[PDB]
Amino acid sequence: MQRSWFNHRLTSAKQKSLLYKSLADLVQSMMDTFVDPWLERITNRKSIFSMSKEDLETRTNELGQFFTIRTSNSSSVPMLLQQRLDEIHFKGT
Amino acid sequence: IDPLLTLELSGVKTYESQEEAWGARLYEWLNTYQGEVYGDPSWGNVLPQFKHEPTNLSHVQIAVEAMLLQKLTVDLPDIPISGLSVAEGDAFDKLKISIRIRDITITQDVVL
Amino acid sequence: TRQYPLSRYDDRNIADPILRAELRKEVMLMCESNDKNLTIYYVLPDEQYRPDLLAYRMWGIAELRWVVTLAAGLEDESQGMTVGKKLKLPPATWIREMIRHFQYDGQVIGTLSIA
Amino acid sequence: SQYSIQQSLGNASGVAVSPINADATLSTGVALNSSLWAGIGVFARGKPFTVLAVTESNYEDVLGEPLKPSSGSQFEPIRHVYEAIQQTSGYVVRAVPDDAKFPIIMFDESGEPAYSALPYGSEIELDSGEAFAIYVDDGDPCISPTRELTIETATADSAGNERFLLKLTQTTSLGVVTTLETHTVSLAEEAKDDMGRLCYLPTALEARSKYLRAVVNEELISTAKVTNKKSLAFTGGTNGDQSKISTAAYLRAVKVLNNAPYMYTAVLGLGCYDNAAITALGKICADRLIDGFFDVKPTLTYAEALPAVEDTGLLGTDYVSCSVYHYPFSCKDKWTQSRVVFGLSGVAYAAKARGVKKNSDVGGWHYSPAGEERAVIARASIQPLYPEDTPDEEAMVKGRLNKVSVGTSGQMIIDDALTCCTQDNYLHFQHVPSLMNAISRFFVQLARQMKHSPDGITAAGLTKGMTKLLDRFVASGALVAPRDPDADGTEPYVLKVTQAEFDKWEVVWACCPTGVARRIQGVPLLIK
Amino acid sequence: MAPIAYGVYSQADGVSPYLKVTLTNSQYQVTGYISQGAAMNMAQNWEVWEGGTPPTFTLPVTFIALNNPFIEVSGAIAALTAMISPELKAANVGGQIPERVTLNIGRRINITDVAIQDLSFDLDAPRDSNGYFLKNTVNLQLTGSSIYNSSDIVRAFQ
Amino acid sequence: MSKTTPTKDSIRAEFEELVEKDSFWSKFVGSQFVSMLTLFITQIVYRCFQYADAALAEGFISTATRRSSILAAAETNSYVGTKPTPSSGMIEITATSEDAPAVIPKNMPLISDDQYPYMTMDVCRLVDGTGTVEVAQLEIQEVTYTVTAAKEFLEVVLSKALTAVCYKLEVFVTTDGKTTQWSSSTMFRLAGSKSQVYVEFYKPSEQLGVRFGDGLIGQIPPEGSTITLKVWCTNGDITLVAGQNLTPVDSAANLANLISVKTTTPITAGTDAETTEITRNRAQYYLAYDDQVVWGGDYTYFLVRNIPGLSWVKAWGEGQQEKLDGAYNVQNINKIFISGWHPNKSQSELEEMILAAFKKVPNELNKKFSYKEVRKLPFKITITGRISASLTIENVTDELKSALETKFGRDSTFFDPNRVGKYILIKKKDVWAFIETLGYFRDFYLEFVEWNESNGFYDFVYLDTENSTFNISYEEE
Repeated sequence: MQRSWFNHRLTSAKQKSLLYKSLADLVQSMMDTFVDPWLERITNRKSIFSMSKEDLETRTNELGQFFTIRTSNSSSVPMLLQQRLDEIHFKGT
Repeated sequence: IDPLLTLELSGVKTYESQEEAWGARLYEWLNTYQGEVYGDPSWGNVLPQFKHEPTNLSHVQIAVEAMLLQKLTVDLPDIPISGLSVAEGDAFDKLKISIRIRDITITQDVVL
Repeated sequence: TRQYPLSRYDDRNIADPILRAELRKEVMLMCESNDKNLTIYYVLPDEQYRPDLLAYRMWGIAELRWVVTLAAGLEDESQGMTVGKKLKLPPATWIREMIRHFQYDGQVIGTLSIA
Repeated sequence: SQYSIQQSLGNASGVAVSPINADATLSTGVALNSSLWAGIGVFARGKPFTVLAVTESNYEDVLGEPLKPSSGSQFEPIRHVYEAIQQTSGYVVRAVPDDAKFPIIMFDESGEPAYSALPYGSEIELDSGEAFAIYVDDGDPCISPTRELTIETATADSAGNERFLLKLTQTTSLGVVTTLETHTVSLAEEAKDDMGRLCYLPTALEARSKYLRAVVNEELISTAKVTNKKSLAFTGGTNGDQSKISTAAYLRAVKVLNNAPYMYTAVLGLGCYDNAAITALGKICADRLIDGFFDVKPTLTYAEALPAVEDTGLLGTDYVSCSVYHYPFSCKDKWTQSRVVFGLSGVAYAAKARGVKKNSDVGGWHYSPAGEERAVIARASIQPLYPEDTPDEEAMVKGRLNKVSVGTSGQMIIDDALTCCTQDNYLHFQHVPSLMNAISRFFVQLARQMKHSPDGITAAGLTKGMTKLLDRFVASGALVAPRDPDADGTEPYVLKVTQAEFDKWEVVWACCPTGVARRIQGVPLLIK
Repeated sequence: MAPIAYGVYSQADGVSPYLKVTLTNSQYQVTGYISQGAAMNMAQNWEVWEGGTPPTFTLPVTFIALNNPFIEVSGAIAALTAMISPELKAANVGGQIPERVTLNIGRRINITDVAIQDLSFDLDAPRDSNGYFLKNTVNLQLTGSSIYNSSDIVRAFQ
Repeated sequence: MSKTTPTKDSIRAEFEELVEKDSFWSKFVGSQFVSMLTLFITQIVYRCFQYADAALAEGFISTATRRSSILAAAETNSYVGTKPTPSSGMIEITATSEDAPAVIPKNMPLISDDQYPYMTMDVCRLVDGTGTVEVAQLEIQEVTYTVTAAKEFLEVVLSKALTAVCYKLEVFVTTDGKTTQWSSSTMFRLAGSKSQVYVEFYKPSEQLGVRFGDGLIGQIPPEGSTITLKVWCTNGDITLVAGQNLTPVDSAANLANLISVKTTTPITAGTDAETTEITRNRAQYYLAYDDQVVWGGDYTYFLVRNIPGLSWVKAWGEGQQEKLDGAYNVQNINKIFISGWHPNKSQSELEEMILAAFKKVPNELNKKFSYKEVRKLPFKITITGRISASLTIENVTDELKSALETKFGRDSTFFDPNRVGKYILIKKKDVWAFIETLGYFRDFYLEFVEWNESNGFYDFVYLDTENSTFNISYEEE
């Protein structure tokens, strides 16, 4: 999620160096593959609609499976939980 | 087989060849500018100060050389300075800074 | 020999993420407060990658990097922050004192009335 | 901005740094203009059969990198120059056998290229075809690195003459491309730049260009055109074999060094073992009144090295001002850490030069090439070739060679101060003949300075010059009181001047020098 | 480039650059002439040799208001008194120092860190129409920042 | 017990006081005369004393620090330390002229810019001027020895450099034009003349060499016969980067201009000499790899470690068969029945591999070993109950069947989880605990159908996952 990110605190000659780009892009790939998806999932968790699936069913089954609807409309799962949570004030009807 | 170089790669492993080793260390000091290194942006050569001054303002040249030498010394107390020389070239476009730790006489072509 | 590596500057000396969280909470409160004992200075173009660069120039320490990061609300140094934004820095000793209090006896925090 | 770093300089202004490569060299220094040496050697680059004023600034550059010691017997000269240039500069001459060939690229009328290679010294000619050609002359076979050229158009002259810019570069194996020049030139004979710089092709090549020389047809230059050619590499260049060098090349080098009108106070062997070359260098030293630093082959033990001096044939009163050395050891390579053997000639010359020029007014040649004031070498990992064999001092001094040993501090020390004078007279020392050589040289200089002058004042001028020279000598301490006051008293100098005819002022001068106790003896005695 | 300078800073004086004394810090530069009466001293303490003492310097400098007194005399003395005067209340209690300046002599002998411990002069010299001084002789007393070693000192000259 | 000797200043003091006995020479003390003679005698006794001390110290196995000392220890332990091995790899060969032969044989050297000899190991066939051959930094240094005497285990040692870089050795005993090859062989066994070769040897002068034995331990070459020693040497780890050109010499010196050698395939990953202490440790602990098998459990463990993929292996001796049978057997006398399972191998295959390992490991006396049949004993499980509606019955069935076959199925690893040569019976409690840990149950009850109990000797008990009854429902209203 960073392009040429090691292009700012590096002298230009060492930037155009042969092996420094190798180390830079290998570590950029490594972070891309094993740190960022956690950032994406936490950013999804920020938003009620953005949450990834794993997070959606995690929040679903934290309370229990008896409090949800077994639906395949995964896009609707966020809104369905939104109504299920905002209805608590009008759910005697 | 392919050998290696010293510019930010390696001269020697540690200080065995003393004076050339110190010259190497100073070389990777001087080949870096402000804002191009983490932690100590002031670390390295201070060309961004002493870039393009008039070549004939001897007062400003002596001031800048004195300040740069003192800060690089306090930066790296291991290597004190023996000889600094400023020598103009054939044209007004060429200056040379020659630094020797009593033997090394390593010189770089600067421009003002 | 007797040697241990450590440094008494890290705000993250407190191992609790939640405690670190309210710490950054009140420092943000103060920073975006308009208190006069704060610095008055705008943004520099190269601060996009290096927000702590200003901290180094005006203080010589990089401990203010998280301070400026929370002040600017940056998602990443790859992205930039607008040049000219109002930036405020309090005296460092004040932060040192508050964190010292908070990690020895940061218990009441809010207000002590009487023993 | 200050953040950008370039590699080559054109119109843009920036600060460049060295690229990230596998190998690099350096050479920096200023000329001496104090005392010089000369010698023949085989090296990398440089024109064959050519003299080169080598200093600390060009020692590693125009002479190329040091070669492998196991790559032939060409490592003695490179070691000698490496050890000598660190302190003194010289006028080294280099030649190669005819087997070496330099490459050339021809551009025809359309500008098409053709590659060729010719033996060094051969002259290329242009027939009806072959509009023009450019051949490399630096001596590099264009193999490590390679020479490439990029040519395209450029802005015209103030006269509107069409101009084209061409840039030369060297490309290493790893791909680093370092330019050497970038010049705008025109076919126009009277091509003048706005600076007033001439853009004519041959004049530009001979003046500003330093590695390539061009031959152009003067009848087809008008009809010639230009083309766009990028990174044109020379092929067919070859350094040839240097292990075997012809005596003809040896004598050609000898005679060109003789004819060379450049000052050099001494001559160095540079590891050559050709007997004829050694003798020629000895006679050069003799008839030029200088010092020589010859050496014998280290590979031979003492028993046969002792006769090796007259085997070479440099014993005699003619070769009185020269010294011959021997190095029966093997040290460690500075790069390949291998058993390497090379002479002590360059360091001996360096020690003599630094010792004599410790004094500032005129210098002192009365210094002995023995003791650790000068004879400290200690290169690396010294290994005796024949640990059991030991030199014989009396046979050695009779043979007029120079022997070596180790001092207390482990340094390598030359324990001799004698020349190659067969007779045991006072000429058989080392410093004293150098003393006469120096005084004679100074006398020659002053006589030539006063030369071609009307009579009647010549005698007075020569007397005053000699008197002040005597003053400088007694200040230097070289002139000392006579050993025997019975004949001449304590006054150590005498001078006369007489006349024969309209010319032929006959001047005669005798002096008392000093000594450094070459005869070495001692006896402590007891009292009980 | 460099900050403001005072004294005979420009070459317009037409005087040999070597004979000029120069002091420089992060924000101020003063240039003058090497006047007679200069001296220096280094020593040590013993009773058995105990230790050493930092270098000492006694430099009298003469200043002439040849053309512009405001920059050559008034500004010069102002910078000098600013440097010697310890600024320990500049609203920056986290780092206030009396400040040290760097000295250049003969354009080749440099003292990176030296403290202006004492200053004196006379103000009785004649003035101009505005009233700025024409001449002064300011004597200065200087101390090294530490007891410098032989390896520190001998290898610092040109 | 222990040894002691007084210090230098002491020995000087008592020496001078004892020489002070005669009045005519007693008072020379205090002079540089007596001090010089005293320091001389003290230095010589110092040499003899502490060098005997150093000798006795080096006499110990773990105290050896010198390369020669530790290699002598390794020779005494009949082990050789890991010598450096040059990197090997591929190099491109191009022809620069028609005169270049399309065939370049093995056994030719290649000279680098540092004249590092690059031996070729194949035949380079130039295809349209392009050829390839295996290249590695090696050289062959050849020496010879002449039989001085017919001494048993006659010593023939090499130089320090040869001892240092002796990567490989070849010994050719040539007699009057007849050459045989002799190698270095340890671990002598079997009566009679085991072989006609030499044996290894090392000398604390940092030298390696050979010993010519006599009798049934080798044979002495005749006097005057030659022994050629061809040593494959190298520089240790070798780095070969693509992008360089070689300089063939000797017979190929005239071929150098005709044939160009270009580095295209990188060659690296060579080895060097490791540290002295670790070499000593490796030598002193390598004896674990000795095939020292002393019990049937050792046999089973070694078979397991030698044959990958075994479900389990277990032997049962005469006593085990006796307790299996409950009565005396006239046949179960020194007889050991070995059983086992391998998913990819049949009983016949298992017996075949067992027998092959028995031949490969010649360590037995007065005991016979046979292969015992393995009897499969499947059993079914009937689980009955209901799950939450959030789950899918089909998916739960699939997952449970997969896990049960993995853990307690016919091809599970539970029989020998640690790969030590053990067989562990599958228990009803174990299976039910496994399914409980799986935790796809809400309210269920389990029954076991056709529980074929296994003796644990050779019967193969396992859960019949395929035929298991899964009355899974939903915990509905």
